[PDB]
Amino acid sequence: LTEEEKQQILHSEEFLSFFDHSTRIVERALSEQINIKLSLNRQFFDERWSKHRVVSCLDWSSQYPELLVASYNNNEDAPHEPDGVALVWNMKYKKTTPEYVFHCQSAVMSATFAKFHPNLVVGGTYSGQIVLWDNRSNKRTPVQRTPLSAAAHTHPVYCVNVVGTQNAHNLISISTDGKICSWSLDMLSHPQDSMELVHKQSKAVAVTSMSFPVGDVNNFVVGSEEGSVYTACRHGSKAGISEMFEGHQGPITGIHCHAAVGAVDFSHLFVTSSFDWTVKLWTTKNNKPLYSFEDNADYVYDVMWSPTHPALFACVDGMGRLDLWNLNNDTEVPTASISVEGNPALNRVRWTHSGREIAVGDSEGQIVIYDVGEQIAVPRNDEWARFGRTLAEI
Amino acid sequence: EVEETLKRLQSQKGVQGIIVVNTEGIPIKSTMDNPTTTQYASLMHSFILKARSTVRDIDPQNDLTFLRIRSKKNEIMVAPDKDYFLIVIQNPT
Amino acid sequence: GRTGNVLKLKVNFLPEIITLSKEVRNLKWLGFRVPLAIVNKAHQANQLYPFAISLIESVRTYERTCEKVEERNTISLLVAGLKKEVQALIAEGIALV
Amino acid sequence: RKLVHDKELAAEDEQVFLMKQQSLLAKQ
Amino acid sequence: TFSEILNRVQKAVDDLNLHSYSNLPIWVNKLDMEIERILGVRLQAGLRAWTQVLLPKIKNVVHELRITNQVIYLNPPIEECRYKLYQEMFAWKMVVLSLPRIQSTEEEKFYRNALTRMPDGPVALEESYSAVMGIVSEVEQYVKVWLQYQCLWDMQA
Repeated sequence: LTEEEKQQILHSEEFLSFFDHSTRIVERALSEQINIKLSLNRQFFDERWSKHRVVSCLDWSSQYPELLVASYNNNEDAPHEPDGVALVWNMKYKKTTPEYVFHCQSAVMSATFAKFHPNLVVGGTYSGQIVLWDNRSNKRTPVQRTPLSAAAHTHPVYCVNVVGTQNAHNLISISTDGKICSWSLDMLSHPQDSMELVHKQSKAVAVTSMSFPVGDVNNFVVGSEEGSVYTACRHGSKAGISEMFEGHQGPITGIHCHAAVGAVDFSHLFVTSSFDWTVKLWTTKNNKPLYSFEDNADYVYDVMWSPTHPALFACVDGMGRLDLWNLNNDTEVPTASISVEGNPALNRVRWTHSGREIAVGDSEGQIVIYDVGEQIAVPRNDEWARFGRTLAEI
Repeated sequence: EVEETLKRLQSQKGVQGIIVVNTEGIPIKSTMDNPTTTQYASLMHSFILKARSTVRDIDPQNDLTFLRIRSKKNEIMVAPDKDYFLIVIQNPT
Repeated sequence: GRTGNVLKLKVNFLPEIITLSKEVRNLKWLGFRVPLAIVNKAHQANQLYPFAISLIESVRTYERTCEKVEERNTISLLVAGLKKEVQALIAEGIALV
Repeated sequence: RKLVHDKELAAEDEQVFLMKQQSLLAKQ
Repeated sequence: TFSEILNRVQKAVDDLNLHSYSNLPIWVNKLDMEIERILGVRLQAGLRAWTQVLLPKIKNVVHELRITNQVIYLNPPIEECRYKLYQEMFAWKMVVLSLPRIQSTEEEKFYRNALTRMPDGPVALEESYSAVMGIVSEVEQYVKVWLQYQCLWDMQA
């Protein structure tokens, strides 16, 4: 009868594949196969990793259209416990526990999947240090971390993205100071490009959020807390700010470019969700916003285009209700709306790949995912034509 | 880790008892008592060795990476790869 | 935990000064004018921030790893030389204003 | 006359260097 | 197994050396000190086990008694059996003592100091020798009374 060999084989941690397959299969075993318009579908609230915790970022995996990454800042509940909380969530089968977990020594601000590799996850933290994590490996520490130098990011980073295809990829990140830096997924210890974005008289731009035209690399579009929207060419013939927009009086919080591609080219349409309930929409060719969103006040956070519908998007308000907005049918009232129970300080939303459902963040960590109406999810050529004619209204 | 793994595997359904068996049967760990754990886990190890022989009979390169039994009174789970033999006691439902 | 007076090394830089700098940056475009001395102080703090934060993170990392080294006394004799060059660099840098 | 290794790398415990440089900072 | 363990130890040491780290030779020296102490402990354990086996695989030593020209003769005699026993215990010692040293002459090439690295003193070697001498003394005592019969032919009818 062994007493130490089992004890030492338990102490020795060769359980990487063991724990990986156990986690991937036991949640499957939770299935009960015993032989004896808006509507909520799945509500996620991790008690251990989201108890009184504000979601810091949200993303959808293009390679795996079933995986989500959630970010958290430092926890005021307890500073001793790990502060930067990163969550990975899956819909393979219903389960309260998250599929994967991740920790960063600094408060995590933004995080996203990698287009170059279908497993690596990259995240921006409050210390301005991009964080690399490998999903396949069972580790809690960051896999890679950029050096904290003057050339690299030092101010908190709130938007990280990977541009290019799976063979010409480029990881682009923006710091709140205004530094734009490009990395590659292979090495995360040196900025391939680095340049402090400036509009005029050598003053930088306090970028809050960034967006890029769908299907296009370079010629980026950034949003500033100052209340102005800027078009910044990545390299082009001259790097820096390329356009001054009139913008919105309050700070620009959520900026996004149109993504639905069909019989017409609408990739130039820009929507910015400011701090004054005002989702301002326009095109890059016009210096003025084309239309304004006004039903209340006080901070609708972000605006996100529906990937499938050309004239439909979502925007979540700090008051605690998500309103679905379509341009083809309405221009003054939301086509659909719903409020999360308890009226929490709903933070952010993220359109899933191929649409048909929406993911909503919250300040309490209870993220909710649910679908939309079948009569409203599917677009048609009539939708594109009527959107084009409504854009010509003013 | 050990304790966190057992806790997360137990609290997912309020499982009556699970122990980690990284060795070929005869585990000294217990979750309700020594006998019902150890002898039943050894019997499971023998039967899954026989099942591995069964699945290798049709083609030797095949291996049993997943196994579950759901009868009228209990549910038994085991996911062996090379030595990681799991045990789960649960209601049939 | 220790009776002796530990001479813990810190960095002469308040982390909250950048908060004042960002406050000033926000207030300028907000239309509110602050005294020029505050403007100069905030600008200096903002431009000197990356160096200070790099310094503090570097010193924190070096401390953490040196206490990890002294945790295992069997390694400190080998690691002594690297600690020697680190101490020499610290000695060179401390005299600087 | 087989040469023997000379004095090895010294430790110079952190506390001594810290107090020496604290004194140097005080006097500067 | 001792040889492969020492080879891997030396490979790790060489990997450290090629990395051009700091203050290696004294570290190597104290590692050699600890490993030679451990070797002495294992050597005393093995030697005492071999001694109690005498009183660890041991070769079976054999010699015969024969008679030629009506003279009782030994093939081999007792002293050669003693020498074979000494050679066997020498080989048992060399099982451990032939292990090479660790470095960045003959003694320096492979470690021969475990006898001085004896934690229990020369007693274990002394008791092993005492066992050998006791065995050979009893053997020759039996032979003497048994070999006494050869005087019968010396003494004609």
